[PDB]
Amino acid sequence: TDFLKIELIGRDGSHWVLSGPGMGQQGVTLNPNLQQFYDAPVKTLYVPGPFGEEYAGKRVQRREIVFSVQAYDEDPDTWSTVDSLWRWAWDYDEESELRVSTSDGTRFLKVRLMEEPKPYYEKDPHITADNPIVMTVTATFPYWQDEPEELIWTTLSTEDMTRFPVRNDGDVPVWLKWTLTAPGLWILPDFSWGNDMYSRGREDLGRTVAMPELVAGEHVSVDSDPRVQTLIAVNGMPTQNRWKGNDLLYPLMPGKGAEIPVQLKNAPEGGACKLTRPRWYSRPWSRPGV
Amino acid sequence: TDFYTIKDAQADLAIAPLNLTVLLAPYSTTPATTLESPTDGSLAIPPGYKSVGHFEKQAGLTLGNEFDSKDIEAYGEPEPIRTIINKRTTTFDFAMYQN
Repeated sequence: TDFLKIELIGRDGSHWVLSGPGMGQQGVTLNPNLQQFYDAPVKTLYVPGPFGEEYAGKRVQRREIVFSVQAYDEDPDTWSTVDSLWRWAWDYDEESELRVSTSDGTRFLKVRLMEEPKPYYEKDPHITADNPIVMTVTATFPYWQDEPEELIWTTLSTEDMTRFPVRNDGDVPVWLKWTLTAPGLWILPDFSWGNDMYSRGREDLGRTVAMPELVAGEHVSVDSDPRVQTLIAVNGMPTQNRWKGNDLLYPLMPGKGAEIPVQLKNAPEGGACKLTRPRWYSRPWSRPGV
Repeated sequence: TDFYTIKDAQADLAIAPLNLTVLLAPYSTTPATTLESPTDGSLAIPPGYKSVGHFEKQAGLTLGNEFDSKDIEAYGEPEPIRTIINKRTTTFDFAMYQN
């Protein structure tokens, strides 16, 4: 259909249109009955309670997408070429992109081979030259993503302050990334947005955390993502060591957004701040919500 | 070669069972190896075989051959390479009149 277009960018940069307009131009089409593709798998926890069990929170699970493709051509030699190219477009160590484009834009999922593919029919595939490949791919990050929004603020003043416009249009919280130049003392927002995950949802409404003073050449990446360390110095210095049990704790909650303040002081040569905000969605397509 | 010579069809080889009869014998009777008399090539029925008399004309006698077959197909071939006839069942039926 023209309302939905599914593409794959392989690990080698190959482009395949598996469904939608232009499907099968590269020889590979998408078969029906694809599972764990739309909604992010979330499991809920329950503890015993007075009336049965009480809700105790949710945990999102990694995606296990099991789907199938047809590799087809009129001649067995070119079918073999197409089948080899399709196999080359995948790996276990490194991930390939899977884009879904609809009237709500284009959202992609990074997927890798969970196990070896199951190709061909019961007989040798050169007879039909049109064979199915069963793919069991996995998404370690189960959220459908868009291109992250990047903002740059550079200044030549010793002391300066700016407001970054930030907004979470997705249905899941996102974690902000900062890239701060050195030297200088940076103060970054860590607003809770009403999140009671530390019982300080409104006490931390305007929370700002002051990063440690940076020496020359100590450019820092400050990622609030729990997967990675918060402070990473580009030169290998232990910048987190001089930070005294303080941290970025709060993601950008869905439906929330404001002009978050970033302050720079004691910067003899000015400074540059880069803000990266991810755009995570639980579905390949969804209308905006607020 | 012309078509008639290639065909080389003979009508005399068409045999019509103008008068048919069925003879049954107990299992202890020595089986009939042939019905041709060794001395003069006449019709010789072994002792112990007794006719069932008249039977229906419209029904006739029907001989049924039933084949049980299995298809052997190879991995590198689309059609079955061979067929095996596991067994061949023979039956015959007719409608006897006499009591």
